[PDB]
Amino acid sequence: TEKVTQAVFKNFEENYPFNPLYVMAQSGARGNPQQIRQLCGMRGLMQKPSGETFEVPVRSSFREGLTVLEYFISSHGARKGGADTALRTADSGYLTRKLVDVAHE
Amino acid sequence: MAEPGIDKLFGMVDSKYRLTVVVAKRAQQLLRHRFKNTVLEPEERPKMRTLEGLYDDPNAVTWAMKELLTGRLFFGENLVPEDRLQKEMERLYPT
Amino acid sequence: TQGLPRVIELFEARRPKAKAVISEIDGVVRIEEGEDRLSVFVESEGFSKEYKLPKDARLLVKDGDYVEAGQPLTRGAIDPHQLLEAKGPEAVERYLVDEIQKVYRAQGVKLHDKHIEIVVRQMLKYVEVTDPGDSRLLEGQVLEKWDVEALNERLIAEGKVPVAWKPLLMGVTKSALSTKSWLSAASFQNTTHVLTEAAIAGKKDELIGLKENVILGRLIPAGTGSDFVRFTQVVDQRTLKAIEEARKE
Amino acid sequence: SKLKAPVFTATTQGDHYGEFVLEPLERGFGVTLGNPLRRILLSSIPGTAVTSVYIEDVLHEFSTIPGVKEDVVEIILNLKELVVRFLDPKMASTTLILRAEGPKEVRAGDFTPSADVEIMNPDLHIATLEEGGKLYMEVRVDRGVGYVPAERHGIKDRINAIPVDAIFSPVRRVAFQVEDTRLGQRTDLDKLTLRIWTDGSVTPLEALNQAVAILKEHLNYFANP
Amino acid sequence: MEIKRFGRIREVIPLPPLTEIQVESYKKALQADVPPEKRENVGIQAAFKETFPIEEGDKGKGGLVLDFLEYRIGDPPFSQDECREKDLTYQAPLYARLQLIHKDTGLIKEDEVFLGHLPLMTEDGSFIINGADRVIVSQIHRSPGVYFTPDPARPGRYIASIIPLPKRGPWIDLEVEASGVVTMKVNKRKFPLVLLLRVLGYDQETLVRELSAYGDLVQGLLDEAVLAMRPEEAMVRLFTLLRPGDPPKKDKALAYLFGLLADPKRYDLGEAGRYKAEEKLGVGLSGRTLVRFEDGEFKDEVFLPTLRYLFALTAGVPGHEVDDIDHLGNRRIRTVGELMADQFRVGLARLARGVRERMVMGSPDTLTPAKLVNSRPLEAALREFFSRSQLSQFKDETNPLSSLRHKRRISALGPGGLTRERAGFDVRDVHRTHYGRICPVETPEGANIGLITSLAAYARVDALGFIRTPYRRVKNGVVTEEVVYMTASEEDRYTIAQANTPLEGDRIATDRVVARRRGEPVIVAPEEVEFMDVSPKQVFSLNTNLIPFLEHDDANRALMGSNMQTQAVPLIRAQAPVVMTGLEERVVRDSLAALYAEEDGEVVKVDGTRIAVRYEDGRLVEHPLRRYARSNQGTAFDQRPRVRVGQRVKKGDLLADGPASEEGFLALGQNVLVAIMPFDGYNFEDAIVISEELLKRDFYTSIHIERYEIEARDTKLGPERITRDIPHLSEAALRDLDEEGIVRIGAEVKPGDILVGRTSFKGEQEPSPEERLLRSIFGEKARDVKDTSLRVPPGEGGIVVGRLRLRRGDPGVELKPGVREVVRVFVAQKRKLQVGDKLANRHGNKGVVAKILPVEDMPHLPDGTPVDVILNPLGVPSRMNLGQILETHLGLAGYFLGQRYISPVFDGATEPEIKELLAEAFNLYFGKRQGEGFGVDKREKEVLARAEKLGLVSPGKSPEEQLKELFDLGKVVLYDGRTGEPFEGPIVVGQMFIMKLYHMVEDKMHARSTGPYSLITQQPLGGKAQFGGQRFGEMEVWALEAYGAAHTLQEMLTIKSDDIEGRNAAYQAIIKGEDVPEPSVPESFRVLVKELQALALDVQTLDEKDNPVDIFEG
Amino acid sequence: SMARPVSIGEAVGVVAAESIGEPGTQLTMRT
Amino acid sequence: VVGPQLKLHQCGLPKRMALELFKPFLLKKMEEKAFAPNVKAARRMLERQRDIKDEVWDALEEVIHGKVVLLNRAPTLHRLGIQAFQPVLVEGQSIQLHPLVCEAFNADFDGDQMAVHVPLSSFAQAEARIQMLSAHNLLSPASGEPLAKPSRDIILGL
Ligand SMILES: CO[C@H]1/C=C/O[C@@]2(C)Oc3c(C)c(O)c4c(O)c(c(/C=N/N5CCN(C)CC5)c(O)c4c3C2=O)NC(=O)/C(C)=C\C=C\[C@H](C)[C@H](O)[C@@H](C)[C@@H](O)[C@@H](C)[C@H](OC(C)=O)[C@@H]1C
Repeated sequence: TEKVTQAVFKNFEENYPFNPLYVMAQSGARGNPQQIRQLCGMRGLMQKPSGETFEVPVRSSFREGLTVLEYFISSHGARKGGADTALRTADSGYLTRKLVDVAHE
Repeated sequence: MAEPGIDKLFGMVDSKYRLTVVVAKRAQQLLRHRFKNTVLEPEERPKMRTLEGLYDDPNAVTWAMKELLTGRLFFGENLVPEDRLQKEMERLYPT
Repeated sequence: TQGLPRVIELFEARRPKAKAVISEIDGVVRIEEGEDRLSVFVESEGFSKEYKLPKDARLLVKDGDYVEAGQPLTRGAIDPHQLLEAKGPEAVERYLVDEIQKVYRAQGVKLHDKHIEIVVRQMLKYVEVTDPGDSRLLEGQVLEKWDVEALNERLIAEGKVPVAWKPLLMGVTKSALSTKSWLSAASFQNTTHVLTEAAIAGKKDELIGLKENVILGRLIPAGTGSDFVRFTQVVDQRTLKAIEEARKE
Repeated sequence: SKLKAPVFTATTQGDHYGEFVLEPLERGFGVTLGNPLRRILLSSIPGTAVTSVYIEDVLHEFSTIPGVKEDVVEIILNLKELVVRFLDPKMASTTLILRAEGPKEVRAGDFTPSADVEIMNPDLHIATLEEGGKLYMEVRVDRGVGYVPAERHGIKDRINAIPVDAIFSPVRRVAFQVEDTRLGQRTDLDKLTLRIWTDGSVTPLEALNQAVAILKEHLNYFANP
Repeated sequence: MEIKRFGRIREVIPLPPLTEIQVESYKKALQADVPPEKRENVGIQAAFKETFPIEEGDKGKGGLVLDFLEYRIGDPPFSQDECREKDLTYQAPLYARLQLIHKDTGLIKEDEVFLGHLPLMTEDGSFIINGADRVIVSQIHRSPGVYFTPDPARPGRYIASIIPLPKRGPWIDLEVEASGVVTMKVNKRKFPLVLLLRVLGYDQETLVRELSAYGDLVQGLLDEAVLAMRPEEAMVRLFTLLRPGDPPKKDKALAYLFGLLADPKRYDLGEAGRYKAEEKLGVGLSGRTLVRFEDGEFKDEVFLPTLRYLFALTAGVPGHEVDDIDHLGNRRIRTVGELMADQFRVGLARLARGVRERMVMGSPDTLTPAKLVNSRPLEAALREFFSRSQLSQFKDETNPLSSLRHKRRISALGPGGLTRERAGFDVRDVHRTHYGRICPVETPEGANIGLITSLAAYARVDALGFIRTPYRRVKNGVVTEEVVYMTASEEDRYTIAQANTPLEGDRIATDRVVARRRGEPVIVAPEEVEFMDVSPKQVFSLNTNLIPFLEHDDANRALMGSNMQTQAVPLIRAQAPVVMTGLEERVVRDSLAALYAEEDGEVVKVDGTRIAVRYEDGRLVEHPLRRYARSNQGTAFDQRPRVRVGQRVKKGDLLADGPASEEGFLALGQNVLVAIMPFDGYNFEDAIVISEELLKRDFYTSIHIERYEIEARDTKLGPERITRDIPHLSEAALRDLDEEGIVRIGAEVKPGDILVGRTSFKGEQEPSPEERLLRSIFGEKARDVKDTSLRVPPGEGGIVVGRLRLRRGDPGVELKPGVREVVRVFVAQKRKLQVGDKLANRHGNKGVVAKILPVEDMPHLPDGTPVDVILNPLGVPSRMNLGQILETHLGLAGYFLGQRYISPVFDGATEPEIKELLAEAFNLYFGKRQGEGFGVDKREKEVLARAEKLGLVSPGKSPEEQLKELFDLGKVVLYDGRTGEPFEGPIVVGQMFIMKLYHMVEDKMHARSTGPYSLITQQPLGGKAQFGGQRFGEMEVWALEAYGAAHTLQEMLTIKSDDIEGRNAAYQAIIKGEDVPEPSVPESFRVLVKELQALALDVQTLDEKDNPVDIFEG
Repeated sequence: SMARPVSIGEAVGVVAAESIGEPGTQLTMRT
Repeated sequence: VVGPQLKLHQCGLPKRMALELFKPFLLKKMEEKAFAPNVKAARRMLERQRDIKDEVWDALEEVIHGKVVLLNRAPTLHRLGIQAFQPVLVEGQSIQLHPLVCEAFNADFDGDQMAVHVPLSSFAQAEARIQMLSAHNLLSPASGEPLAKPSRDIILGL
């Protein structure tokens, strides 16, 4: 996985230095290496919903679209992360509220 | 192009909030005595632009800030008593 | 534990998950029996401490190691309660800060130490009594409420006692409730009791902090509302020579 | 349609650099006017600049004349920064003679004091020579249109003379912007501010007035045969 | 426009009827049309048979039995619309026929008895409950059986869970404690297990036989020789411990319950209770946990072999293993029918209690049926459910897809099955096993994420309520025509092949075959295989399945797009998308939002309000078209005709379109030409730029209807009256109200304008003398009546579409006590786009309109056409919604090639195919150019040159071929309308489907300065002339504190809320032009002091030097 | 954050709480 | 909505909403500036269904002049969830926010709304300009680093 990435970014640098995706992600515009390499390279190894790592990697890359199973195995992780946000968000500013109380004076 | 020379203003005071407290009280006295209070009057007075043009800038706060950076004004922590600073203010056309 | 649970765990200042063992005294190391039950000894001539470890214990000291009092022995979290009473309040302070920033740092945030420093200062704000001066010897009192009753009952009106105290590790929320201010103590769940206890005793507020003042809708004691600034008056030049013409009549 | 015909202010410097504001304007005509003008401004305002230089003793675009501290390029570039205007109104081209003495600083005014030609910016650094200073010059000045560089024309006069970049366009910079002014209930009417930058020769108001005349002149051609 | 299909894999079976869960359940719980002899348990029949042989106090001794015989559902008193109009539950009278028996024998078979009213379903899938449509959403909970699980409170231990069908028995837990003791838990009471065993004749020896072996665990079962003695004496001490107060030997009374008889514990009749425990426990079982009445003793059935299995699991046999409380082999669905029948069961068990009390009272020879039956229990219990249970939703009506979605909704929360919104994490996670049963996308974002979910497309709920998926069977090599819907349980046994797998005719095509088995992906021999997937669709929900290039969409953005579509407001010029997944025909059709022919015939009457059709014989039907109605959500759903007066009909082809329907193809928004580039910060962050040309074309414009209501009551001071003679009012005011006090049809109604006039009495004192002398002398005589009308809320309004009136006593109309007459006025609006509307595509690209640009600006193609939306690219690679790009390219082809497409999920368009279409499309777009006598103008070149330097174009090739390449690549040379020049570097341009969403700036946004403050709280709320104030929350307070904002904060707490004195001083001051107030003492301080005093507690103020100061003096 | 010394009056206690607490928005809850 | 044409120190503000927001303010202004004799007759001549005179919008602007509004969005997570702006009369029904200010506010133009408050005392007004003005608050109070800094799209160009 690491070599596809570090050589998707080799390509862009050496020919296509002004590629949108590249230029954006090299400046501070948007994007980042893991994102890019999910678009152009390979999405890589996937974790099951129980910690274990699926020993068949998502070989595909959005551009060349991933597939049913490739899609499904790489969905468990999407949720035990999208819940992470929603469980952090729902607690309004619980920590800031604790903090404001000890300190305000 | 934010506020009329705002960095030069902070420099006058010991604490940020002083500038805030003064700019208030000066606008406060400025407001009451229909602008007949000015220390900058002549052609320094702040102005607007319209469908006509060049009419006095209504914002008292603005005035205090320009008035303050001519040095002319004097602010203090405790010199001059309030109970006698209120009455003596009615000297050249009051409220 | 890591992430946001850990940040709470520190502020709330609780016996953490994975209570990594710390040597009570300094001496030498003597790990023994890796099979039945596993235990690390700390020993010098004189003292000899025996710490029994879960086995699953990820200790990282090899045998015959030299060691320092209060230094971790088993890896994982330090119970900042065990630390306080075994290395100091100052020493505890520097641990907490260093450890919270650790999370924020490793996730990716940058924010000043002096921020966390301020809160940790409050987590220590309190002290318990040993041998009192004009109260009962069990009370939990604010550190600089019993500072005027320490090196002032010795600076002028000397006598009785300077009052002996011990530091206490209040956990942020618990350091919240125990405030001099009935006004703010009220907002909290049990309001009767505050108002009960407080009324029985003369209890004046003083309205030191913010919450208090807001409760009564008074003008916040900070910024434009800080005594240090709020009293500033402003006068004009022509107006100032209307005081030279009127203060000697 | 409603409303009224607009106001044209022009806060001016006095030679180079002019500001111009055609204020209240229908939603769009800020660009509908400012853009075509900008174009013409930097592109058709007839002017006059250096075109070919011969200097005695050795040629080429890259060299070093002994006794002269600068090098052929810094001379050639300095040259380009020289402004000059033509009095005799049917003049097509001229040549300029420069006689350079001993240890001295050579200004643009140390040129030949020939009339039919007033040197607009005579306090220019041109070049500096040390002791035993020999520099002879013959530079062609020419009437042209836009920016026509040395690569295209290839101005011959001698065989040791090197052609220069021709910046005949008294405007050297043009920039405009179109914000939007309130007008009663309407908050979104266009306000066009043109900003011109010229040399000595032609004033900005002149530039603009020329430019407006040009596009006005071209729109005419659109008339049924 | 013509249609181009894509991708291989043909579907062996069409999709199930979709509204199945809903419709087909109730039906079979309701057994409405089946001879009352055949009707066979579960549903209404069950609940009946469950309770009915109702013996009297002292069974079969004092006479009186009463038993069930059969039930009849009636004919509904009112029409389906009549009910909605007059706020009624669309119901039917359920009478039950029962016979009462004596000790001396009576055959009193009372001619039916009213048992209460029963609500019933639409054809649609939904209910009507007091007007208003409703959805009974189907819930999931743990399936009845025996389970185990590890002790989370006790590390390295195991509890033992016994679960019966819900509201039919309690939770029983065995749990060996860290103290030897074993303890049975139940009814939230915990007692030593032995007791219950002692009752089942288990001696202290037979325990050492069946339950020693594994460990010395029996140690804590045995040291209680305290009670291992007498069965009857055990029964008592248990009775004592469980439900206390009354300790004699008739414990058999209670103990019979959680033992024999379908009283409580019927974990199963022939269902899982046994099956499960016969497969997960120790084989061999009947019906209830322990069989009681055998010959007086209590015989064991489940309890021991559980206690056994638990014990053989703390050391235990290999193969003895903990249970997956998450596996969909232990998660069942409770369908409507099941929940209604469960509530129907509550009714009876209440009527029975009532009947039991009355038989005893009355004389046993007078009592008949009808004379014993309550008819209020059932009526109430069924009423309570449909109206008040959390599982009874309103109805997502925004568009026809929404409603559909709402039916196949699966919840985890609610009643009985009770997951609080403050629980679960793995209960949220997508389980391997959701594959094909529940969508792994299409969940809600925050807070509910994981607990609310949608049904997978081809999936279906089975007899006992587990979801089943279809899998094709493979006879080693061949791929059969036989499909099998199987359990998530009956699935972990086979080597299932993906549908991706190729097939030469009807057999496998490669030696390395992709497949899952027991979940994890495995590559397998063409022989190894045991089943196949029917279609990739199988895996996802409907809305998911609506996403063209799902392949190349990152899962996370795909969920947003999977939603939002729900939020799509139906448009005037609805239009199905230029690129589809096929599914759009059927979603419209199954929603029944659209009309369709009945039996191939001929059309005869075709106008705005009717389609009538001469069928093949069959008589003649006229079908009325619902026209400009109003959704539950204000959506405005209406039908449009799509057939010609006189033509042969398609056995059932579209007769008339729905609301989001264009020619029977789901049309949730519009397709439009888009540029993918930044503008001038106008598409910054997520904002969108609109070509006003859209508005001109009445494109994104939608109709919305609001509804207003006003009542009339009597009170101590008189009746409120819906008059038209409102006092103190111009004729200008009343200009529009009929002789009644109700607005006319088709009035333009502005904010403030009178909608319904009405007059309360109100007796605010009695007019003082002197001021009657003048009132008489000058004429204008005193009045007994107040204005209190309706009037249009600030900002609302539009054109008055419909009025409606229900007065007291009207035919079937009952309205709440002390109220007579209700008026409803409907107002309609036509909307159009606006700066602040939300637009989104199916790939999850949301964003708000920030700028409508006049046509002069806007990037335009050389031929002259400008684009319609400018979508910023920076919002692409961060999210990985790459499909949205793919979809635009084809849309460029489609634009010129003039066609529509069908690229289904994980089986649609492939790049080369799109590129070929593009190549084909360019020869036309430039075919035109060169045919109309043109080509490659100086601008295009300027670009092309620098374009090859970028590295997108082939150096060496001619400007023409250079253009083709660049085009084909989905890009093209674009011109800035503002300045005739181009943007250097080509821009990707095409047609894109986008929807306008639920939320509009129109419905958001208010401004308040001063207005109605409340007479309760004394802060601003209520808005009788203008809207109401924004709230300043605790977090905003901290911020003001964090600033130095002393006063700005103080202001927000005094002169801007309840501080009447200074609140008013403020207003007065500004009116005058004085520098606002300086509120010396804040009211809220004075109010504090006092509320305290009224409790005693001195509370006294002190200044600096420390002498009482005083804050009052008023 | 005027990159100066502090002015007396800054209610830092609260600036501390926010400062520490806002990035807790991006702090993982999964432990 | 995004407001790219405005200076760092400026604001969105739908004229209709700015009109209601400052209404009392505009009432006396309508007295002082001639036209409308009674303060009550003024309220009449704005209320009267709709259709406001050119001469009034002309005035609204003369009231607004130099005053600021507090904008405020969402979970107010630090002081910076409240900033101060000189309001600019605008076409339509959306407050338009400067693209730089988004950083702090953590607003996104995908549906977010903001709320707006008008301070009244010259104090409050001073207080707002001097201490909370968006353009006076350039660096983060957490870590002296720039909070109002070039971003996403501004960086692209550069
Ligand atoms: C008694 O019904 C209530 C139950 C409360 O009790 C309680 C504890 O049990 C609930 C159950 C059992 C749900 O299944 C549910 C739900 O599926 C849902 C939301 C919350 N949804 N929103 C998410 C974002 N948003 C901006 C607004 C709403 C819920 O809160 C609940 C919910 C509860 O809270 N929704 C979703 O996630 C999805 C996928 C779609 C929603 C679509 C529309 C909007 C709704 O279906 C409309 C038509 C109404 O049906 C609801 C409004 C009901 O309100 C009533 C009385 O009509 C409500 C469910």
